[PDB]
Amino acid sequence: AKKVQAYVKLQVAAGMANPSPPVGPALGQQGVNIMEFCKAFNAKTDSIEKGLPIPVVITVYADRSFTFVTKTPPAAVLLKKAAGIKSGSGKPNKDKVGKISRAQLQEIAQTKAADMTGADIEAMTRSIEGTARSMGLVVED
Amino acid sequence: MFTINAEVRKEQGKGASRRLRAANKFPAIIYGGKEAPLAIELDHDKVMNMQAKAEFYSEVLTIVVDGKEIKVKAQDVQRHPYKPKLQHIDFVRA
Amino acid sequence: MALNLQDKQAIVAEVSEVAKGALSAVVADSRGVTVDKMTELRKAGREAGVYMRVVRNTLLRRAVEGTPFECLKDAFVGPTLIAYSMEHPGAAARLFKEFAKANAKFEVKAAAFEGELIPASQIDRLATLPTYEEAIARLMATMKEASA
Amino acid sequence: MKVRASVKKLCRNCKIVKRDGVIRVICSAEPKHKQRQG
RNA sequence: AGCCAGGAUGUUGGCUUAGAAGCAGCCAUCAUUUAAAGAAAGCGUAAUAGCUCACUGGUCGAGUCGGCCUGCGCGGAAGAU
Repeated sequence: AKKVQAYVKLQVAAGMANPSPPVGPALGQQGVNIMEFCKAFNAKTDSIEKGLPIPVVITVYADRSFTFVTKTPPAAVLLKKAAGIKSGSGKPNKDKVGKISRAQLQEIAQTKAADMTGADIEAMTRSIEGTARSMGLVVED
Repeated sequence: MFTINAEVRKEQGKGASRRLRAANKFPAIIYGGKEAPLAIELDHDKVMNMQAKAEFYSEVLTIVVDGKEIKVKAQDVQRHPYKPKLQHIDFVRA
Repeated sequence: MALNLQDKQAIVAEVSEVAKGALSAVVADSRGVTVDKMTELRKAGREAGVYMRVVRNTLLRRAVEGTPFECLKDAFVGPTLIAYSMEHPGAAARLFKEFAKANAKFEVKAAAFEGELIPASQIDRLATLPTYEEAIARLMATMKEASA
Repeated sequence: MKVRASVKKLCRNCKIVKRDGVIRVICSAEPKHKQRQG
């Protein structure tokens, strides 16, 4: 990757690429095709996991046919389905009530190591601490 | 260690003092112990800068007059009533 | 800027890499973006781990401050912006090659590949630093040169 | 134009300039800020 | 001092509000990736968006900044034969 064009990332569904209320026609209409989003995206969706939000970026310009690309999940939402409280808070940020895990916050950051500048593998986990302490979640390390 | 330089005053009084003040100097005096009180002039500018610092008043200072170091502590200072200026200084021997 | 107990740190790491290092490249980041250095991060990352550092130091009292010790020829490669890419474990690997392939994708520039200090020249993009572990190419002609 | 005895920089952009023996505030940003001494 | 770059994340902080996303307010004014990036100084908006700014990295390559003391001057300063 050296040059970019257009990109409209949005948490879509992997189970069935055919939304309407959330995305649907708003996921592609400026030269993008909604018929080419359920014949190629699903092809590379039955070889991993489908059901959780999957941000997608369509490489469409003006040549009709585009090139669907993949992405990665959010690290801030990684402490909800792989930690404890989904919300991550509950009350106004003033009284620490959240928590995490000392055994985790290391292997959950290795899954998204394709978007981490940290040269060292342990250097990428250092940035997770700050993202895992957004409100002040005290881990039991 | 603040080191002041000074000259002994030939003529003392009101007129003399005024004259001194006019010429960027100002009178001062040393007194303490058995020794007699020594009247001296001081260059004003040099001393004002020194006295800006709060360490000037607390610590011992060294007045050089006729090539002789007298160790004194600043006892009292007359300031001009509406200017950043010094009318006169009382030094006590130490 | 700090005082004198912070600027030396940069030179300390510079001299450390300049001295204790190997083949190094250059990347004149006149207008560094965000993916430009990000693309190099992965490239440098491949090399062992985090040993191929590439900071934006082109000052005479910064990257040129550690020239008197090792790499005593960076005085001509000290003007404008020169991102010295001092190496560490290994040797030349594919750093120079990768740099050339990464600088050929319009990634800013590199002052016409000024070059560091390794041989006895200056600017010379050589590809004789790539293979340095291959030892299975001499076992492909043994079960075909027996019948005849 | 404000013509005042007291002319001042009213913002970062306001610059003071003397022309023909007249102190003037000229401001690139705000037209209201432009002043003259009188 | 100009000139070239960035000017991020949690985050659009929550509310009360019609809406409030730095910028209606009321309030806390914290932490992250650290070179540095204000829960935001101005413009801007339906509000976002968008355009600047703060600080900082580069270029450049010698002086520069704004207080104090005092001299002389400038404006403030329009009248009737």
